[PDB]
Formats: sequence, structure tokens, C-alpha cells
Amino acid sequence: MELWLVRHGETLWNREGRLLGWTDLPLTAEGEAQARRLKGALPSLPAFSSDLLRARRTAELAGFSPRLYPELREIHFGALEGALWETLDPRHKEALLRFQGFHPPGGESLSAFQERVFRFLEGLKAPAVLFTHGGVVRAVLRALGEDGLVPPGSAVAVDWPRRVLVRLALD
Repeated sequence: MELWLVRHGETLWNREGRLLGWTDLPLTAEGEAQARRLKGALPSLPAFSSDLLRARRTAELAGFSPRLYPELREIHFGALEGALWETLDPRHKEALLRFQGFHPPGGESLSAFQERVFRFLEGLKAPAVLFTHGGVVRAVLRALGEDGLVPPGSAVAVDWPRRVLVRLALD
């Protein structure tokens, strides 16, 4: 199934290097610019989006009117929300880097995050554009055997659950 996953535009915590999960931060001016550039670069397909502000706003500026689904939200970092990556406990750092055995206090384990994301994708019956988050795009890319890091406001098209089709980054 052809699916286009879009990483929302940047927020302040991108430059600050802080774990950004369910903390509802707004897009930065440049983040909105990245979103506007996506308009015309994404296929005209039904759209779905994380209900968090930064995702909804990206979808809007990109020219879409998505159906909102919490299932497309970034992973819930719990007590780790806002934590500087730099000073993150080695155990949490490694769990996130290797993408496994991650369980933040008061938040979502990586396992639950994946189950939530994949169950949503499996429910999609036709091609669509999904405005979501870095962690969601990463989970999908890793599950397809690839490096899951993509720039803010960029997109990746995949033939779910078989392969990555294209990665699109605009300057």
C-alpha cells in the first residue's frame, strides 16, 4: 500500500535537542515555511494526521484537511518529555538508538508505540498521506530495514509493509 509519511515542520526543541513527544509545541516560523514548501510536492491523496498541533498545522499549510488520529502521535516520552538528549541516561540513550527495550517512566514503551503505529497503518485500505512525527517515520523505516532519520518537514513514500519508495527533502 502506497503511503506517504511526513515529518512535521520544526519546533524550538529541534534546535534545542530536547525529547519531544506529547508536549504540544507549535511550529517555528521556519517550521511553517517547511510546511508551505510541502504544498504541491505531496500527492493529492486522502490525508490523516497526528492530532498534535505541530502535525495538524503542517498538514494545513501543506494544503490538506486530514482526519485526526492520536495513533499517529509521536511516542509518549512520559517523565522524559523535554529532557535534553545530551544528558539522557545512557540506558535510555542506547534503548532509543538501538530502538528497543525503551520504557520511559509515565510514558509509552517502544513496543506499545510500534503496536499502535503498525495497527493504524494496517487499517489503511488505500493510498494516503500521513502527517506525523520523526519517531513514527523512524519506526516505519526501521521496520523496512532502513535508517529512520529524516529532516523536519520532509517526507518518505513507502509501499507498506514491503519497501521504501522515495525520501523527499526540500531546501
